[PDB]
Amino acid sequence: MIVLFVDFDYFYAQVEEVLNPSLKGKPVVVCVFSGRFEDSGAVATANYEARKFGVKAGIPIVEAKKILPNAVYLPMRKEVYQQVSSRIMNLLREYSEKIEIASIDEAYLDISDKVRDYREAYNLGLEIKNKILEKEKITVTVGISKNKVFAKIAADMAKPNGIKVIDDEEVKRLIRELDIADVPGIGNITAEKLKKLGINKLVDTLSIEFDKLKGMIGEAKAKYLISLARDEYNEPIRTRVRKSIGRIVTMKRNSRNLEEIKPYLFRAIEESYYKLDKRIPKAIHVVAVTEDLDIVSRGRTFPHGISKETAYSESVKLLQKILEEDERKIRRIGVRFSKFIE
DNA sequence: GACTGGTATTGGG
DNA sequence: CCCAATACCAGTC
Ligand SMILES: [Ca+2]
Ligand SMILES: [Ca+2]
Ligand code: NA
Repeated sequence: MIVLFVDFDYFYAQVEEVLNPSLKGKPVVVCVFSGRFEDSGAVATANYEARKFGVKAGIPIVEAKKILPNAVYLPMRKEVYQQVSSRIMNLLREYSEKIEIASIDEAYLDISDKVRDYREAYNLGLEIKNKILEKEKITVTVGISKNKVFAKIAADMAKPNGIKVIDDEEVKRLIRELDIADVPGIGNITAEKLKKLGINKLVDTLSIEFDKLKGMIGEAKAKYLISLARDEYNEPIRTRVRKSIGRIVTMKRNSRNLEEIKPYLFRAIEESYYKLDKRIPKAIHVVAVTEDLDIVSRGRTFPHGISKETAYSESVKLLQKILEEDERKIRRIGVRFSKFIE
């Protein structure tokens, strides 16, 4: 197999530079303004300038405006970003019908049948970079390998405005030498569990008892990591079928008052039914994020489809149940639907 | 902040 | 009860 992964460079900030040539040269910081007080929220994307002056994704807007107050700070236009994103995906379709969109700024292409080797893979990568820059004035980073995981790591190594091949020999090396924390799907918490079991590199998963690994990180991760380590991972490039669909929103003020919370819950439900489109769910869970950012949820599965009306009615009973059983103020509220009708 | 997927824990016909 | 249903834990972007 030959896989080509495309990752748009510092996407949201870059798109603002397109829509406003002026931002040329300026550090640019796109934020999620949560609306709870002035500058409440976090940084979504920071361009290269902002980064070298110590600004990065996921830090508070205020903590960022300390570290460098000089930068230009903008708000999300998810919809505008989505239009650009969607168009770029359509351009990628031109190069391969076997596409997997992983997020608003990332996609895999299976080009096993569109090229013969990595020399030609690299060349097509350049065509893609040219074509996207030409149509959308957005640079991307392209990673190329024998599977999805190593294609993604290639791009991580080559960011920004890059292109990289990890060949069969570099795969073997990385299996032994790549910090396992840098493998997609492995976060700080898993890395720390892995490290205490003596597992710092992919290859290490081959010298521990499976049951111990599975017992510590669950079966899916253990198998995932082992199949990579044996150089046998080969999941097809295919857009994944969602098992749940939902929405969760931050409230402007923390609360336990149903009549304050409902508007948010009901909007979240309505937008969830727009996303559901034609799928009818049989399960609903109401999810509350408390004022200390703990996550509580209550749910119910029905023996039949749930209409939006039923969702409204049932959501309220589930929110009441949460309010009965946890005394904290609620900060975010939302819902998750699942168990769709075949 | 806003999502979803996986799974240890749990309770009801 | 013990397995489908929970209500968490976790990673990503
Ligand atoms: Ca990305
Ligand atoms: Ca990116
Ligand atoms: Na990681």
